[PDB]
Amino acid sequence: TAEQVAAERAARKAANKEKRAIILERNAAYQKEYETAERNIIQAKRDAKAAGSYYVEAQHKLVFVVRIKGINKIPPKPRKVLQLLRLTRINSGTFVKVTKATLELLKLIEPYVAYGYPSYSTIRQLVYKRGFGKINKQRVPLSDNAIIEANLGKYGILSIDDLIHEIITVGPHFKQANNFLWPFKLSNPSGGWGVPRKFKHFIQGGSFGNREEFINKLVKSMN
Amino acid sequence: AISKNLPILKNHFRKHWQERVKVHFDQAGKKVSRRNARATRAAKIAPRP
Amino acid sequence: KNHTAHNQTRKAHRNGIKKPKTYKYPSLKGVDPKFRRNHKHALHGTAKALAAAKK
Amino acid sequence: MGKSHGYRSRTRYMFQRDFRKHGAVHLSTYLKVYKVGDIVDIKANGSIQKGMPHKFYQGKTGVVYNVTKSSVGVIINKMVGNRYLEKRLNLRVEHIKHSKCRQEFLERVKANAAKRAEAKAQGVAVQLKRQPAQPRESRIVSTEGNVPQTLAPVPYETFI
Amino acid sequence: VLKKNPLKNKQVLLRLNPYAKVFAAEKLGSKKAEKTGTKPAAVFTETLKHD
Amino acid sequence: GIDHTSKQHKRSGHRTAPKSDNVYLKLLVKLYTFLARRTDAPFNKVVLKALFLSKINRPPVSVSRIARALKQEGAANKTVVVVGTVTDDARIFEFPKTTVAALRFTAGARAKIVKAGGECITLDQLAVRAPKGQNTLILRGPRNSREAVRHFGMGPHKGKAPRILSTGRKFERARGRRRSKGFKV
Amino acid sequence: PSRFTKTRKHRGHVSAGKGRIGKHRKHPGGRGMAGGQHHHRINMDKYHPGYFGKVGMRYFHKQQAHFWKPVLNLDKLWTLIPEDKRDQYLKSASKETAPVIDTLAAGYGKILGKGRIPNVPVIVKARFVSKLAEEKIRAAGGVVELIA
RNA sequence: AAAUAUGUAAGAAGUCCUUGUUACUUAAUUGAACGUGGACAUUUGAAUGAAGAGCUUUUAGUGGGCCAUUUUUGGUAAGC
RNA sequence: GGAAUACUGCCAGCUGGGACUGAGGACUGCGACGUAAGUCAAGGAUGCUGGCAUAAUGGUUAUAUGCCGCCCGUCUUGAAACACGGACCAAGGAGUCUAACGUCUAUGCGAGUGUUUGGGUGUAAAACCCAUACGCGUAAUGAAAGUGAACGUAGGUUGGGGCCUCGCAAGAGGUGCACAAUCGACCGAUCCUGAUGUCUUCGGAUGGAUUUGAGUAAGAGCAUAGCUGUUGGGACCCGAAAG
RNA sequence: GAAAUUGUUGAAAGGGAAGGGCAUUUGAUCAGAC
Ligand SMILES: [Mg+2]
Ligand SMILES: [Mg+2]
Ligand SMILES: [Mg+2]
Ligand SMILES: [Mg+2]
Ligand SMILES: [Mg+2]
Ligand SMILES: [Mg+2]
Ligand SMILES: [Mg+2]
Ligand SMILES: [Mg+2]
Ligand SMILES: [Mg+2]
Ligand SMILES: [Mg+2]
Ligand SMILES: [Mg+2]
Ligand SMILES: [Mg+2]
Ligand SMILES: [Mg+2]
Ligand SMILES: [Mg+2]
Ligand SMILES: [Mg+2]
Ligand SMILES: [Mg+2]
Ligand SMILES: [Mg+2]
Ligand SMILES: [Mg+2]
Ligand SMILES: [Mg+2]
Ligand SMILES: [Mg+2]
Ligand SMILES: [Mg+2]
Ligand SMILES: [Mg+2]
Ligand SMILES: [Mg+2]
Ligand SMILES: [Mg+2]
Ligand SMILES: [Mg+2]
Ligand SMILES: [Mg+2]
Ligand SMILES: [Mg+2]
Repeated sequence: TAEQVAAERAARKAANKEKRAIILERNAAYQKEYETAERNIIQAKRDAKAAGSYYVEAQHKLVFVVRIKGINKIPPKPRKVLQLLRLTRINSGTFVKVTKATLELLKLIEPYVAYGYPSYSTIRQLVYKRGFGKINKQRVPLSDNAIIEANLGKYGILSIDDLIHEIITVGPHFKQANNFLWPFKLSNPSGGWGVPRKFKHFIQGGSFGNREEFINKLVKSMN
Repeated sequence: AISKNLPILKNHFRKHWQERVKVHFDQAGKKVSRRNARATRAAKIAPRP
Repeated sequence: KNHTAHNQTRKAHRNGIKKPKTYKYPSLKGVDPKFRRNHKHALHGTAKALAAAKK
Repeated sequence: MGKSHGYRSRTRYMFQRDFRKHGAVHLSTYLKVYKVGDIVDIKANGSIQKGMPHKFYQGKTGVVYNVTKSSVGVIINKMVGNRYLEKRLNLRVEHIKHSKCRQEFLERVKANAAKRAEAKAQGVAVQLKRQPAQPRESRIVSTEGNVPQTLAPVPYETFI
Repeated sequence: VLKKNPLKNKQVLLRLNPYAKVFAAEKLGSKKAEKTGTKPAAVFTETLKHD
Repeated sequence: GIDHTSKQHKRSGHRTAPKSDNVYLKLLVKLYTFLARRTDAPFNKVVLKALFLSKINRPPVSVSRIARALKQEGAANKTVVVVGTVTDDARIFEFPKTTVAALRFTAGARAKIVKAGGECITLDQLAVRAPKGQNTLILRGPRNSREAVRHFGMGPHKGKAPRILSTGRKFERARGRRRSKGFKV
Repeated sequence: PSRFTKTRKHRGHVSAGKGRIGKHRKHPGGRGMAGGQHHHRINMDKYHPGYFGKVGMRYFHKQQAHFWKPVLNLDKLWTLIPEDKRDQYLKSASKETAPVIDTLAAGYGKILGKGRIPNVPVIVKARFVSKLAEEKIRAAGGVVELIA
């Protein structure tokens, strides 16, 4: 039989406005950082061309992997590697950080997956439309910043843009954020695959392997 | 056939045992008859114990 | 007909191929008996000394 | 006739000495010191017939549990059916050697302790986990006297 | 009870990102780039054309 | 389809309710379910799970075992909790004054406690006295002491007792157990 | 109760739970303990070692009444006094009014020596006694008396 | 002398300092094994995953198999 | 020399057409727009209108049309088979009972437990009451003669749920049941070492042991009932050539 | 006074079997209810 309609109401509204101001400042800083990076890389290429040399860009650090083959008639070693990469059904996808160990894994499961180097627009659309978190062994839709703050806030992530930033720039807590995300369930591509048969390499006019920039077209069609 | 760890049994039932089964259905009836026999013997040999 | 090793690895991997449990303080039977006897006497002496000094 | 499964069957190349490595063995084999908990590899010597392991244990690695007058007891895990069994082999020291990876790991432990103590005395925290190989970073490739040379495919047998 | 999609539903987009308002306001996605003028080198154009 | 990793509709192998039909036991289970849900105490979850067990999994507890536990350092004023039967022992000759909550008491155990100067309460009385389990001590009787564990895991070179009906010199004391009658295993 | 059995649940399925390849037969490896040395040897050696052979000497006309010796341990000795007099013996007893326990009248042959007794003198009547048991009674302050 | 397949390790049951026990061992105050006391958690010693982990009792059916790519042995050779 | 347009990519740019769905049911949350009460497309459909009120929608049923559909049961690696059984219908028709057991569950009492062979009584094969025995359990080990379970807070080490104290709390210390691993102690058998004594051949005190037991170390059992598994019985049902 | 099997009357289908599944048309027949 307390007041309980204005005091805790006002305190909740005030702390909400505080968190919204913090999220707004961090998002502005992130936008400035992205545009500064891309303009600097373009100017570096032009400056090496004017100096008479060749700018060699830094190699990619993140790939996106999609499972293309179904579940029947798989040998045990690629079956185990797909189970470790959490690709347990067709058109399921995940992010992988590029190191030597993960490159050997991708060499193992090459005929059953399609992978490439994802872009910021593809990552933003994937997290915004098909983003699900793993809380208490259940599959929860994100839909709100308080879930991100309640689960991933131990690593300083307190918004969906913070999570997207940690994915796109492979940070110190990529493992924890990427395991927080549930594996993405995508549909079939909306315009088709582009090929008559898809179980050949991408170089041979098929679908599997490393297509490395056309993964954005493929995943945007499947998403 | 011996299987599936268990004690060794020694059930002696290899003769025609179903011709010699004795079921004691008349426990109550024999108790009634014994009490009637005790009472009639008492009434005959009275007043002796 | 005579012999085949078909299906046997699949049967072995159904319930997994497990490593045995390893404990602190293994069994000292099978170790050299001179070491075993002297280790017994050293353990009893250490217990007496800890019960004396350690309150 | 029948099959044979004797104790040294199918070991014709396994127990023979190397090229120009016959005769006696050197004394650093006999002068090495083993302790309970050491990690050892098994490599049998065909010239020493006592204390010889079975052919299954050639190239296996295990832990010392027992030290005797001229021998060492070793634990090995062996796969029997659907589980592992521990086996206890009592071998002569002419058939074993120390594992090198244990030595590298103990040196890594010492260097880790030294680096952590020096970082604490410096005032900073340094990361001690190993990392896998990383992708390369950006660079410039200058063409000062290194103009690119155009290659082409070659015909079949014209210049041959 | 029902999963509403941002990239439609501007209400849910404004709920999840407060920066999208000023992104739309200062247009931020049609960003005019400042003109530079650096010319490629003669060595670059010569090896691109012939050798 | 899904490439599965485990079995699909797999129950937990735990009993979730008593198998008994004792209505007073079900009343106690109702009380302790409410307490374990609405309280933070780790005591109430333990008591509620111990109320589910079966007769071989709640062996009886002797008053000598209770007295040995009360001889612990600082535990001479606590309340003893036994989810089971308290039985009597004549090998003890001196019993302290104490509070013992149990499901059941034998008549000798109740007479011994009340003569020594203590009290025998029930578990709902314990829940009123201490709804969080303050100053308690939970005792369990010896589990692997029944006659059936003597035969569990029998085989060669294991030291277990055989499932047998008679005993004596001519009942399984021959070939298999002596080096003179073949082999000893 | 026949309504709780699995024969009611097997009604409708052909083999009644016995298998379609096996075809449930009369006596699959013999009757009783047949073949315990020939084709049931692994079961007999694994689960019943010691079964075949002889060991020991014979005894013609063995009478079990000659081997009657129920044993009582020392820690259960004071239960041979009734409960009403037991506490007044446990408090008020000396070496002048010590209680007597006839264990043969209670039905025991030998007194064994497991456990501990209070420091109260008692007189024990028995047929047989062990060394440690007699020492513990004489150390508590009593005496063991032999009867026939 | 490949390729493919294969054993082990990548720490808290760890490391370091100090000094207790013994009927073993040393010429010895030396060691060996097990300890007392003290110091070392933001990374506790590569990656990825982990649908809870570990343990026990009891019992069913089965113990005629066949086909395909690849590697093979005997028979000119076969759906031998 | 100055441009444009292709090609590839981005927009938290606008806008038209079509299809499927509307789960939930007082309020509670996150937001948006407004200086604010308020309003809203913000934790799942409402508003307005018409016809008909019965065979109209709908069910059942007999057919027609489009596409698909080999005869069941059984043995077999392999059945639509030119493998075996089956013309049709009704009724009958195949894991039962008992003696002795194993694991698990329920109940009663608990170092004990079991009234029902018998006796007393009765509203009479029921129900009620009871003495002495006896069975199993509370002691093992040895072929036997025989002997027979606390050095100690019924021991030390490693973990261990819960409880106690302190710190706002993770955390630190104390006590640690059940259980798991390990080193000891006690009882019986076996083997080695064999002393004071003695009708001088008996008595065996003691000290040990990479030996051995279905042992001890603050008891868990007995009785009744149930599913499942076992063995003997016609033994799930029907079937020889024989003696 | 069941079924197999048969007779009469009424309705229907039928160019070398009949029966079945999904969906709707046609004919016959029928409950609920506003
Ligand atoms: Mg196609
Ligand atoms: Mg075979
Ligand atoms: Mg298979
Ligand atoms: Mg030799
Ligand atoms: Mg069955
Ligand atoms: Mg034989
Ligand atoms: Mg005896
Ligand atoms: Mg220490
Ligand atoms: Mg079998
Ligand atoms: Mg067969
Ligand atoms: Mg609704
Ligand atoms: Mg109609
Ligand atoms: Mg209609
Ligand atoms: Mg119709
Ligand atoms: Mg067809
Ligand atoms: Mg068929
Ligand atoms: Mg036919
Ligand atoms: Mg026929
Ligand atoms: Mg017929
Ligand atoms: Mg212990
Ligand atoms: Mg012994
Ligand atoms: Mg015990
Ligand atoms: Mg028959
Ligand atoms: Mg039977
Ligand atoms: Mg016949
Ligand atoms: Mg004959
Ligand atoms: Mg008819």
